[PDB]
Amino acid sequence: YRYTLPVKAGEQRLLGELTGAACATLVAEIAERHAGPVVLIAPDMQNALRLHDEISQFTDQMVMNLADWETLPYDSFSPHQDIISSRLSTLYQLPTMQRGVLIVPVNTLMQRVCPHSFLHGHALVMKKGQRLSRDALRTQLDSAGYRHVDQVMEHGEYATRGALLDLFPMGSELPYRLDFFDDEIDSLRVFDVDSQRTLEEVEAINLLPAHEFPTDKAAIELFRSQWRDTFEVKRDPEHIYQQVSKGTLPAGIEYWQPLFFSEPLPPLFSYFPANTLLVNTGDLETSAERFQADTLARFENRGVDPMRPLLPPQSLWLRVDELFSELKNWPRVQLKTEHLPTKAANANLGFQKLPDLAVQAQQKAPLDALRKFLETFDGPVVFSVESEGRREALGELLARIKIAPQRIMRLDEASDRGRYLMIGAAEHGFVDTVRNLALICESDLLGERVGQPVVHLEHGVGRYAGMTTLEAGGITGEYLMLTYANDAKLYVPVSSLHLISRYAGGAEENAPLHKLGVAAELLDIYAQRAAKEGFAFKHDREQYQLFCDSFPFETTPDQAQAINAVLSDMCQPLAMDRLVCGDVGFGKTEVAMRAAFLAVDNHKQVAVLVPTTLLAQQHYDNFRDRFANWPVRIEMISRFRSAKEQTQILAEVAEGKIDILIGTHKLLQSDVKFKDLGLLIVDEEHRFGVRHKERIKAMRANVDILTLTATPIPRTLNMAMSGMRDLSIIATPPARRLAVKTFVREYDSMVVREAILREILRGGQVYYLYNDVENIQKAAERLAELVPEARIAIGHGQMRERELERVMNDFHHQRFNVLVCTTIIETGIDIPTANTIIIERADHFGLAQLHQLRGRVGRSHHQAYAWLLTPHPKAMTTDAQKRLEAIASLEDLGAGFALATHDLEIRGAGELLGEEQSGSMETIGFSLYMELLENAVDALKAGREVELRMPSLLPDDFIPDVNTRLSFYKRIASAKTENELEEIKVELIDRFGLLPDPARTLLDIARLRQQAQKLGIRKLEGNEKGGVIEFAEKNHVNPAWLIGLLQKQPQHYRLDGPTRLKFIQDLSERKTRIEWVRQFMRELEENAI
Repeated sequence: YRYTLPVKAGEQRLLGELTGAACATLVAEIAERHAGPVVLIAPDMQNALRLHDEISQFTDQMVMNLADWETLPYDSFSPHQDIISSRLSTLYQLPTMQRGVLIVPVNTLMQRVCPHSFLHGHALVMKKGQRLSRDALRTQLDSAGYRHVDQVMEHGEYATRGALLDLFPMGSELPYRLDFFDDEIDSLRVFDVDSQRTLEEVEAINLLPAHEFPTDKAAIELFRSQWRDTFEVKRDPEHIYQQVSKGTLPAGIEYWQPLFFSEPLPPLFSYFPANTLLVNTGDLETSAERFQADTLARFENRGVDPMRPLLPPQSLWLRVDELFSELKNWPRVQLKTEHLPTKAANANLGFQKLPDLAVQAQQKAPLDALRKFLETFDGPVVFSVESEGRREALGELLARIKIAPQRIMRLDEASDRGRYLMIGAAEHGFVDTVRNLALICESDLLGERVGQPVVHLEHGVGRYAGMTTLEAGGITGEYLMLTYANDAKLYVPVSSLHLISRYAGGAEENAPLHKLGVAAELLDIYAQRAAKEGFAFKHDREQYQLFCDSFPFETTPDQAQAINAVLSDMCQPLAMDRLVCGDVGFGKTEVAMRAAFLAVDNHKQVAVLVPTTLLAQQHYDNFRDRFANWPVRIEMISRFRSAKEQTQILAEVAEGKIDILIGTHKLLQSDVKFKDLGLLIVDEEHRFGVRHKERIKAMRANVDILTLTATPIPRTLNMAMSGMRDLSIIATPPARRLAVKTFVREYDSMVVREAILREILRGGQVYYLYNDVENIQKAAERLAELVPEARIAIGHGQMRERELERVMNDFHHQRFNVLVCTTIIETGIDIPTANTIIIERADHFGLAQLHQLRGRVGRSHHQAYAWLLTPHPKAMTTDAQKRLEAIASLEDLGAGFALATHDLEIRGAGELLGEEQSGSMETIGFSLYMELLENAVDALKAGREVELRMPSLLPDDFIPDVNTRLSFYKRIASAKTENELEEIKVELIDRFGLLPDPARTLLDIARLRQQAQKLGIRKLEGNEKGGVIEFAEKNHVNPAWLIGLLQKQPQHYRLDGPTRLKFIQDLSERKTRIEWVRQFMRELEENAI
């Protein structure tokens, strides 16, 4: 094609011009026409994973990585032998492979592996008619290195029961049972780890050794001999000599691998088949050198502690000279993104970078660049979307420019004038000018980043109050007198004028003055919701089965049980009030998604409420992905959405066309009116408070409230445990969640650097919580210097939305590892790749907050740490010590509920009938609460703007019971005549006596609104400083008289807009404001036309 392939001893083939996301397609092309393996030598482990997700998009060849030890050179952690099973297995198939791509970083390629005589000397194939005794096979496995257990579940274990020998080989991912008979294998049956029953029978099966070093007694004797040969022995039962002599293995024993063989570990280049074709990326002379330097530095730093000494780095890792001498034994194709000028063994491939394509809502036409680019491109263009739901997010996005991309499976299918789309992890696009093809990825539509007050510094802020003469012991001196708070006079000598500075806050008339030197509403809501019957959802079996099939996991028995309880409760006439309190990351969201699917199948406009914008966006993405194959409309509302589209969303929701609306506190602002609400889902309830939780409940009395959380606030936890609300605990798998490690250390730069470098070398991402927007810029800048290897961004909710959104989006796409963040990431942002969180100052954080932050790491098969940096402990407050010792005391999966029940009964449950969820508060007992609720329910069953910034209500001391209060509210608000308002007033006086000031203000506000409704003033406002009259489209104000008022008092009447009239009045008193407004409106209506 465009270039030949290198087939010789060590010849090179340098290809240039390959832009981003071009090396992947080039590797895919090479692997499809080379009759042999391709070993892709990535320059960095991170990059390797990237290619593993890109090449697999463009080809069908077996693209697989080489599982490296997840630890660090000379670390103190085992490789978690499961990974070892993924490593030996490859090493067994690697000498004999004919087609496929094997991806190795420089870190793993520079490592040395076992001699392969341990591979095909400890590894077996067992057929049906094997004349091998029971004990012979048992000792065979024991010498191989298997562990004798009785409940074999994982890799490298076997169990025996008489004639039933069941072993889990490291060749396959499933165990097998032999069912011996007469010292012969009768059956070779695979049995499940969960059901313990046979699925089928395999004629021949392969098994691999437990570890990468021999473990039998002869191996231990050889290890001891090599140890006494190389190092020196110390009599101490933790020294890794007398610790391996006993029989157990130290933590990081894998770096003492050469001691078990008595033969040098080959460079792994012997493992490649005869004809491989190494494909490079970036450069190796730099990455290999950096890895060698880091390994040598860590060997010198850790070549101490004579107990557990370290081997030379040349006995475990190839020298860079050895690596680059051994790379000359294979042909190589070097993919680099630069213009290679001209020569043989050198080619250029037109892969220009994509033109300026971006989307922005600022202009009238957002897709201007796209619409103009797709018109003037003669060749094909293929969009690349990472997810299936994302495809829709890009399919209706291109519908505005009248283009429907036909989907293709391989890039070769692109016709000449074709707009196509494909799914894969491609990040950036290109313009292959050679065939005039174009690839446009999802990130190529975003672009780049887008009486005078006086201050005296000694004391504070006072009010200048003139000059005075004062005697001071026979000396009369002149002073300037300042009146601080509480009329405390301070006399500054006129000579000392320089400490008297002018106020700088721009609030000369709003400056401070330093000192020198709910039960009813909640009861009624509970009674109303417990009085009537909620919607009885209708459940479809097979149609919901498809939605279940859409889930790419298996619900763990506890998550499935919570799901069943939720659906069973929704399918009842009673209103569902439930809690889903399970530990973080255990699939809590999916239960809510299933409940939402059940509700929306009956057209009930599920409403999701999350206490942060990032949760809103993440749940929007997740819900859109899951519901990417149903006729359900999902929309997000928050401050991120513009003011022009938020109104559109509200109109759509009120119309009844958006069936899922995910929103922050905006959902409770009284302007979010649902057409037909039947399901609410409050996620992370412990960051809302009682008011926000029942605000929506009051409007839709019988809505079914689903409540998800990990650490409930004590009030709602006691409420659930006492039976007021149903409870569902999810403390179980997801399978490969791993026991987030907790370390409570005093702050240290070396600790932070070590943790960040450990995470970076793993390829993950680090959370670095600072939680102070003022100094977060300085903190991130300082961390950038502390760890130059890391890429650092800043993320918090106090910067502009278009910036925070893009920064968080970039963090998803691995554009940087460390993200110095505030507590905005405490609410449940998933980001599976992030598995190390560093809290700079954790002393001042609640147990719930600390556990939630610790729950952000992990979320996957990886081992995740959680460092909680603290100041010097004596400086910490006692409660900080208690909370830190409690949080570090509980490091287990499912511990989020024990911690919640500790935070309750340490802080105590709050007022059950009121606010203040956390605290003793001397709350009323549950027996009393149920009695009052039943009493209110029974009493209710046999039943059934001119705002002036002043209280206008019926106080509790006026009308104790709630139902009477609500009835009179309805009667006053619905009264359409002053006569009926007077009747209500007389009824109030008859039944309760004197009218409090709030009651009289409410009644006269009702009267004023009644007058204004007839007149035409839609919104008459007032504050202490004045007010605004907002007339209607067709008001009844006499124009000539209005102009007369304007020209007689310009200062008190100013038209600012078509219908907004600002009046400025020093309305200090509520009564005076009421009467001034009364007379203003009266003189208005007398002239009404």
